[PDB]
Amino acid sequence: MREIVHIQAGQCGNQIGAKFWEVISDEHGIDPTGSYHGDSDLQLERINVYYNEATGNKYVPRAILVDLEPGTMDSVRSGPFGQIFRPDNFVFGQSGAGNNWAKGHYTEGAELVDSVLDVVRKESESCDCLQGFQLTHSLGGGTGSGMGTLLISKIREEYPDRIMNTFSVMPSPKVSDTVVEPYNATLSVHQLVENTDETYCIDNEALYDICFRTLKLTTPTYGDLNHLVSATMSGVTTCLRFPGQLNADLRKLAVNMVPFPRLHFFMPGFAPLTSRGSQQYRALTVPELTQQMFDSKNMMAACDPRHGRYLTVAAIFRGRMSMKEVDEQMLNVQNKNSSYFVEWIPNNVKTAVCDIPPRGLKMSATFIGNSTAIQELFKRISEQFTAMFRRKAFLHWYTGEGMDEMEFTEAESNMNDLVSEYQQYQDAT
Amino acid sequence: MRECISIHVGQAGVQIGNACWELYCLEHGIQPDGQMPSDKTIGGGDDSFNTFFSETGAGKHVPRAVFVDLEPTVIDEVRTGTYRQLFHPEQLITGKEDAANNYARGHYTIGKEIIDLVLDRIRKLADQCTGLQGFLVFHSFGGGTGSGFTSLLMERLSVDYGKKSKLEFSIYPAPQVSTAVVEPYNSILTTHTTLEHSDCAFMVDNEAIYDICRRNLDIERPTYTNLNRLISQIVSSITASLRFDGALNVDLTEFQTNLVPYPRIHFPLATYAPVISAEKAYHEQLSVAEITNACFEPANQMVKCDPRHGKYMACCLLYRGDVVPKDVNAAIATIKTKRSIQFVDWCPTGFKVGINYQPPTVVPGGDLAKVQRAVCMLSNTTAIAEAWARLDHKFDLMYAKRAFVHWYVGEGMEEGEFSEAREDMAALEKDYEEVGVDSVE
Amino acid sequence: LGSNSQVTVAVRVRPFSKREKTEKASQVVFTNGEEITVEHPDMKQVYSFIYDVSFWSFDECHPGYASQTTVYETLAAPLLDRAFEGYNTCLFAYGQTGSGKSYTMMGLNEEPGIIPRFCEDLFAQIAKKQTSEVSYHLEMSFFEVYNEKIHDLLVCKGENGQRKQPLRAREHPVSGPYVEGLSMNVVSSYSDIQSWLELGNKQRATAATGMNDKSSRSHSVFTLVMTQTKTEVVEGEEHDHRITSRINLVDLAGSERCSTAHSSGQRLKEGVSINKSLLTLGKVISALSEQANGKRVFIPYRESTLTWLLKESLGGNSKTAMIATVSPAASNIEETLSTLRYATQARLIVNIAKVNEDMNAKLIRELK
Ligand SMILES: CC(=O)O[C@H]1C(=O)[C@@]2(C)[C@H]([C@H](OC(=O)c3ccccc3)[C@]3(O)C[C@H](OC(=O)[C@H](O)[C@@H](NC(=O)c4ccccc4)c4ccccc4)C(C)=C1C3(C)C)[C@]1(OC(C)=O)CO[C@@H]1C[C@@H]2O
Ligand SMILES: Nc1nc2c(ncn2[C@@H]2O[C@H](COP(=O)(O)OP(=O)(O)OP(=O)(O)O)[C@@H](O)[C@H]2O)c(=O)[nH]1
Ligand SMILES: Nc1nc2c(ncn2[C@@H]2O[C@H](COP(=O)(O)OP(=O)(O)O)[C@@H](O)[C@H]2O)c(=O)[nH]1
Ligand SMILES: Nc1ncnc2c1ncn2[C@@H]1O[C@H](COP(=O)(O)OP(=O)(O)O)[C@@H](O)[C@H]1O
Ligand SMILES: [Mg+2]
Repeated sequence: MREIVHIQAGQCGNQIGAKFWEVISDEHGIDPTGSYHGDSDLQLERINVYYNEATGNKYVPRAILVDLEPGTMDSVRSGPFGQIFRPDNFVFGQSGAGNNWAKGHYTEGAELVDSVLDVVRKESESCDCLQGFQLTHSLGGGTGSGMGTLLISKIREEYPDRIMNTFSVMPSPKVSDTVVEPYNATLSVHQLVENTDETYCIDNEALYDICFRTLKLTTPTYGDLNHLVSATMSGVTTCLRFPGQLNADLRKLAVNMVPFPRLHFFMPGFAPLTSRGSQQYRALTVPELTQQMFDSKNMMAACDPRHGRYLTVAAIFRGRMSMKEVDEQMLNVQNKNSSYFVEWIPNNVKTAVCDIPPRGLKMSATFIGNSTAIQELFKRISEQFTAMFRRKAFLHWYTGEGMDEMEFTEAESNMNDLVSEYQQYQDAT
Repeated sequence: MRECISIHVGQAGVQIGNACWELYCLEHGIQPDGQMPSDKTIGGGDDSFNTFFSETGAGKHVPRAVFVDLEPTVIDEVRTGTYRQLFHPEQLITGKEDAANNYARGHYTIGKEIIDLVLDRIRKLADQCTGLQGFLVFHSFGGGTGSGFTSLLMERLSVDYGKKSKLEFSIYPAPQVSTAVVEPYNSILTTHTTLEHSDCAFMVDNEAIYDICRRNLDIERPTYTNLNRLISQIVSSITASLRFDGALNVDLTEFQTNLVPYPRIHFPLATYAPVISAEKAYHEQLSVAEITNACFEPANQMVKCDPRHGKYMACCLLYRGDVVPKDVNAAIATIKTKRSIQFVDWCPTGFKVGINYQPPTVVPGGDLAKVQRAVCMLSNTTAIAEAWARLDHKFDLMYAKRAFVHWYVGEGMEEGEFSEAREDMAALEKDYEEVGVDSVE
Repeated sequence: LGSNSQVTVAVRVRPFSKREKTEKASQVVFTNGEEITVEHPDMKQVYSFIYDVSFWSFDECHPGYASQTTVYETLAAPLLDRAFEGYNTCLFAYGQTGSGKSYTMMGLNEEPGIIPRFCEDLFAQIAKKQTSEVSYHLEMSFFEVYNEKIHDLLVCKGENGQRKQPLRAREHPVSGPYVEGLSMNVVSSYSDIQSWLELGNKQRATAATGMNDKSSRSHSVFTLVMTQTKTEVVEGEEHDHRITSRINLVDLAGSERCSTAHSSGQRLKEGVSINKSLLTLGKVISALSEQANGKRVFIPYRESTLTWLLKESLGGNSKTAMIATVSPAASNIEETLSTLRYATQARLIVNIAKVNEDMNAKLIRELK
């Protein structure tokens, strides 16, 4: 049995994870009490992946909840699926980080992380075989960027042979939501790059465009954006829970997707997304999904993959399909658009197919891609970063908590080198 | 849980405080007698939010506030008004003499004999908390109390409590309108002292609001019972994320980080866009864009300082009510597209956003209308250096002849303290200039 | 930076082992003096390689026998000359398991390696040039890499079930990478050097395996810092011009297949880590050899602590020498070929060495 630990840090991770447990609870037929009210039996064979069992045929999710303010947590408890979480796994404090990475990593979060790890060490030992960890957080704030990367270093040292799969919201290019995004993200990227195996880069600006152009939602709230991310989180681990023709897992996706140990930042996606009124006008076929998967405008990364080259991509399908229709179509993409694919990887596409689709769709698809267009995200932050650091714009709130100017230069060099390591593979000579 | 102490000093503080707790009681369902009949009708809930109101077992809800004047008149309105049964009777009216609009009186002579009580009741209030987030000092430049007593107090709290946010909400002196001859001195004196202890001082001038109420609310002859209701709303938006639910919550240490680049330029402004009458509540949509653009209008600032003569460093936008995030992102981009709004080269992000789901409430008898969404802006601009210069020139004109000085020496001040405080404001005038110089290589 | 110092490569053929005598192994590596020929035992295909220097310790009485002191006086002594000139210097070993890298560098008590001769010759040269004009200051450190963690060899541990306190690496903008917290000890004489070396080698991790009963299961870096403080003809302060030099002498671990040296657990774990580090080093060498041919190439320094801390030696600013160590047994012909290929690929590396005057951007800059 393969099992996963979920960790929800901050206001962005918890508001996502709550929908993740609101989505997963639907595929497995669990109601908000923790009781099973399903129809099929495949909903129970591998329930041990995300959930643990209880006395009266009740199922408690193996989730961990972390923040530095109680507001995020009381929303979960006072909500649709609040009761299922183990109340001893709501870990929190007071006096939030203040969008200061220094406060989440060194000063305040350090006084709370020991309680967090004890909950981790309990859940992990209750598992038969641990596969990996699942973190949902945000870059741009203090808690998710500081308290998250603090846990990552600790879990990695304790569990170095397991996968650390990290879902992360990156800062947008046009409009910020904090002033100190580039300081906090650069310091977080310095830690993720060294202490993860696969991290999925999500951007809120792209999710607005997806809701705008495809779903035709002109008043999209955060409950809808997270309703997109939660899908991708489900598609990745589908083949650990349901049966299929050609199986896959987190370690198999990593091996194919990650050629070098540092280039593990991905641009996710999900199909088939459509308007509620334009669903009875398209045929749901595998080639309809591939056209939607490799579309520049269905990526949640806010980077144009047509400004680079795909190093290796993946495609996790779900439903009754024909493997000729799947492999023939992934081939047509590589041969047609040969310039957006690396020359020294003859087949840049891994595949996976599951026989159990989502609750109300004949079939679904999930897309994971590693491209050199992520260059634009780390390059953009560095220009913001150095312009602020060249004059020490907001630095005196970070040094005041026990940081030096040296630690900023390290995060800049490592980020800038990664920018070149991706750019080393954009030229064809 | 999250708990803040509101302090109001002097007359400009109290008459604002009376408007605030008028509002805090309505949003939470509290009557003036401290009771909450809804909770016994409900059987649950913490709507008696322990940020601003402590609760006893008898059902009475007691506010976390201390305010003091050094004259007994204005508090005595409260000890005999409609809110007497709400407050703790420990309100400081040890004000047998006033500060006579003298710093030297609120900092020394009658600056003491009253402070040991003030620190004790605060320490009692803090000992009732499961965690503090900071202070909220409401005062006014120009007086002796709001200038002197505010400084002595801010000094002591920086020793006993230390690293706790201290947010000031002060009445900045206006360029033309003024109710005193010796305002320039008192402002430069406490500004010198409060600079090294405060973290973010939110400025407001009474001259801008007179025009806001004129043009927007269509009040042709307002008084301080109107100016102080708007100021009550600016504070509610700042402190809303500690009481009610929301999507993007904002704690008090987040203003300290995003709006204060360097430790000496922590003088931001404020405003409130959808300030409209009941009649003009019709005829308008009041979307996120129309409200957000108004906050950048130079005519709707609550401080008389044209931002077009300077550059923006940081801006925190706090939304309330039925607001969707995409509407904010689309709007903030529209502002960065407009060329009359120049940001410093070293701050390409510039904007912070905060969103809440509890709309504003309407104080009955008021001039503001009921709306579904409301916005509060907080900005740090280089234009305010012009206002510091006006005060320094007024200072120099009437200090070159040593006018009104013998009233300050008569209380214990030295002739040299004026210089020591004029030099620190001449260094501040440069730091605002050094920041605004675009970089080169 | 008006120079181009080519990395100087050497090769050393070790003699047959106990294991390689118990198994009746043949001889497949030969020399004709300066070249090195290798033959597959199948009589199918022959390869030849050429290096700047080549040593032959296969048999004591053969012609061309390059003993321990001859290897020293051929490779390490010029590095001491450049260290006295004012350059940073590096000497690093390479080879498969049991090739004899620890022997060639440190050696045994009755056969001192390169380090106990380098430091001794250094102190001796100082004793003849410690005149009134110039003084000398010497610091030493000796650190270890084990499972990608950094350890200090020149401290006396506490007593616990865990007494390997790990340090961390950092990147100074000007000086490059370094180790935070490393005990740098001021030295006075060769006897103190020897005491510290004894302590370090007793602290270094070792284990019995199927190819080395005393195996070198951790990378080891020996750093000397030499500062020559000289005096100009001055009307004022004497002793006013200093030159610094760092000497890095590096003994790395060998590849080691898991099936030949069959052992499970911690041995397997540290072998895996060793293998990873060696892979990254190979990538670095190949990338630098491709830089030498005019292509735009990215050097993966950051993928391992070893290359990260040796960033300034494999390239950068120092005069570098490599010592490949090989075995003549036919059973290890593939690993010998891989080592020799990486070694001859390393000859194409070019580093920009400069003198560390500590006077540029001060006065000698605009003087010249
Ligand atoms: C049956 C029904 O109501 O009709 C569809 C529907 O109208 C459409 C528009 C749905 C609907 O999509 C949305 O409304 C939506 C809005 C914001 C963000 C994301 C989705 C639907 O919600 C999506 C939903 O699909 C699912 O329920 C999947 O199980 C989904 N889980 C949930 O939606 C869910 C259910 C209960 C509680 C919380 C979430 C899922 C996706 C991936 C992996 C596992 C599960 C379905 C069939 C529909 C609705 C409900 C309208 C589509 O959604 C998906 C998953 O692609 C859009 O295209 C599909 C299918 C339909 O076209
Ligand atoms: N906005 C507002 N400002 C006020 C109010 N009352 C007084 N002020 C301002 O206070 C300034 C003068 O300082 P005071 O507040 O009177 O000084 P003080 O704190 O009372 O100290 P004393 O004069 O010694 O009693 C004037 O410029 C007024 O604009 C008020 O009710 N609302
Ligand atoms: N997708 C999504 N992102 C969010 C949500 N709430 C906050 N964020 C992002 O999270 C960041 C805020 O940082 P946060 O962790 O809340 O700061 P903190 O509360 O001090 O730890 C912003 O950059 C937002 O873009 C949400 O509901 N959905
Ligand atoms: N030239 C040589 N003369 C004598 N013995 C040698 C020679 N080269 C290697 N050896 C033997 O090889 C063995 C292993 O050498 P060592 O340097 O420990 O290998 P490793 O590379 O594993 O550290 C030593 O016991 C040593 O006796
Ligand atoms: Mg008064």
